[PDB]
Amino acid sequence: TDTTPPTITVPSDIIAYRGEEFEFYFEITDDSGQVKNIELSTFGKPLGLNWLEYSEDNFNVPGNATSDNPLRVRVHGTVPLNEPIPADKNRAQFTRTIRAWDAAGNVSSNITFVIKYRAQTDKYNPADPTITYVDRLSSLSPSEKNAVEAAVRAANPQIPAAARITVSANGTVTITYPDSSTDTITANRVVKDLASS
Amino acid sequence: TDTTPPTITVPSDIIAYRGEEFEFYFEITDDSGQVKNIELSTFGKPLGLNWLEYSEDNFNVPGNATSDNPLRVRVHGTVPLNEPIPADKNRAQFTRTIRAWDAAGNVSSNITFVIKYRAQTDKYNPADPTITYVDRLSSLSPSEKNAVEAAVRAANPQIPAAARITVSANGTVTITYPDSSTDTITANRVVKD
Ligand SMILES: CC(=O)N[C@@H]1[C@@H](O[C@@H]2O[C@H](CO)[C@H](O)[C@H](O[C@]3(C(=O)O)C[C@H](O)[C@@H](NC(C)=O)[C@H]([C@H](O)[C@H](O)CO)O3)[C@H]2O)[C@@H](O)[C@@H](CO)O[C@@H]1O
Ligand SMILES: [Ca+2]
Ligand SMILES: [Ca+2]
Ligand SMILES: [Ca+2]
Ligand SMILES: [Ca+2]
Ligand SMILES: [Ca+2]
Ligand SMILES: [Ca+2]
Ligand SMILES: [Ca+2]
Repeated sequence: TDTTPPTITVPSDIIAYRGEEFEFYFEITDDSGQVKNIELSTFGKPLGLNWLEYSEDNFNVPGNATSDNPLRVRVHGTVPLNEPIPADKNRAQFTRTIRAWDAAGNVSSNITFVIKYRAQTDKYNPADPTITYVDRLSSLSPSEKNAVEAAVRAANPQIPAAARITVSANGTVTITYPDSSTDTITANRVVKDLASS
Repeated sequence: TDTTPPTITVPSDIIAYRGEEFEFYFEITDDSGQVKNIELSTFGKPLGLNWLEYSEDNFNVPGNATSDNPLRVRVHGTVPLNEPIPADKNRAQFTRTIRAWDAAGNVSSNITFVIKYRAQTDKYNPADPTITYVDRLSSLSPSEKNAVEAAVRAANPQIPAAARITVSANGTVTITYPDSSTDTITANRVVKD
């Protein structure tokens, strides 16, 4: 008889950014070559993460889980935009457990995986814009602020379109990402006096 | 022998907006059918409007100023972006005079014309944007503010590109024109839950 449960390989460094779709894979094998299903939990208790999803495609099919061709389970979702990040941002993670059944009733013992989530500015590092030349450094005109915003946007296509770029009276740039985290560009790297140049 | 000066028609409503080029026409007629030249002044004194210019095309040509085809003098210019606007609008204007003469040298009296000038928001009146649906009416997200600005811009190609559109936490829209005058679009014309 089959008395050996499936073996699960977990990803070692799962990093998610708030408001951005992410994915990772579990790889599962069984000596029988067949895995019936899995369970994601909090050490046997409810998962408690409704934004976490996975496909049951190819579950409980003969030969779906061999050493040569493991069952690859795609887990995906989006950490909510406003998921709380405490003062110590290392605390921004969820430790959860996974186990799997074979077709003979053997279930593996829960093993852990960790979903770390971070603010969007942790992912994005804005390049300085081409300098906008202005008439008064202490008081930008509406067209100068438009130009600055355009310049910052142009120098940073990798930044999400849903991020909002604002410009202060002295040309200080604020980039506010969809999750409301921010990056700043100081005025001296954004604007210069036109006449002096 | 011609002893009668030309007659001049001026526009009744010359309204210029700060920083934006305006144009208008004088129409001049003489009984001879010919007008030689004109003069713009401040009741005979220097005009004092260096940003105003007019064309001298077809001056002093026979037949350039008949009853049926008057001399049409194109005037244009741009009132300074930072021209101070008096609290009383009846003083937000330049009162000036034009005279003209024919080939015999008959000169008209000084005829008054008035260039009124106004802030850019007196011209612009923002159209309604497509409504943007938001999560919290009292606290818009960055993405929702982007959506709002984009909608206001898309609905208003006639507003200067140089105008800056800002969005507050509650979806109130401020449009700041190049001359720093403003319009406001109330939140309830902008966002919905
Ligand atoms: C509630 C309880 O006592 N559960 C224990 C459980 O303890 C968990 O053990 C994990 C390591 O195996 C972590 O130490 C868990 O702490 C964390 C995590 O999930 O990594 C710390 C994070 O900072 C925190 N995240 C936030 C945003 O605060 C999370 C969070 O509180 C929960 O994961 C959300 O539900 O927790 C720690 O809670 C473990 O020891 C098992 C062993 O059987 O026993 C109980 O279930
Ligand atoms: Ca087995
Ligand atoms: Ca950053
Ligand atoms: Ca005459
Ligand atoms: Ca003619
Ligand atoms: Ca207006
Ligand atoms: Ca008006
Ligand atoms: Ca903008």
